[PDB]
Amino acid sequence: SGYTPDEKLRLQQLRELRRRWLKDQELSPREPVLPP
Amino acid sequence: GKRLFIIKPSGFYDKRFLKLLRFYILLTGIPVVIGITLINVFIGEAELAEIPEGYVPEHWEYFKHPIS
Repeated sequence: SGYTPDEKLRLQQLRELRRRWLKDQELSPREPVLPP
Repeated sequence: GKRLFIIKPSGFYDKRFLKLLRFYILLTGIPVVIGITLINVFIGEAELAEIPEGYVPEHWEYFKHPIS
């Protein structure tokens, strides 16, 4: 069988969104925690 | 790059209640412990003398510990 192309395109939009979110989930100001 | 943001739900209310609990127990935990220690190290408990002849004690002077 295989993918219907709708699933391919929808899956690619979730690839772009998931990779941008997971790249955002790094904290890096190179000053991550700080005492008040 | 090796470190990531970890997620933990809202430790501030935890720490605030814990700090207030320990402080407002220990505000009169330590002064009362100092009080009871200074009593039973600087006033005496009692001795076990018998009742003297022709004398009556009251309803205190029957008890060991002086705060009691």
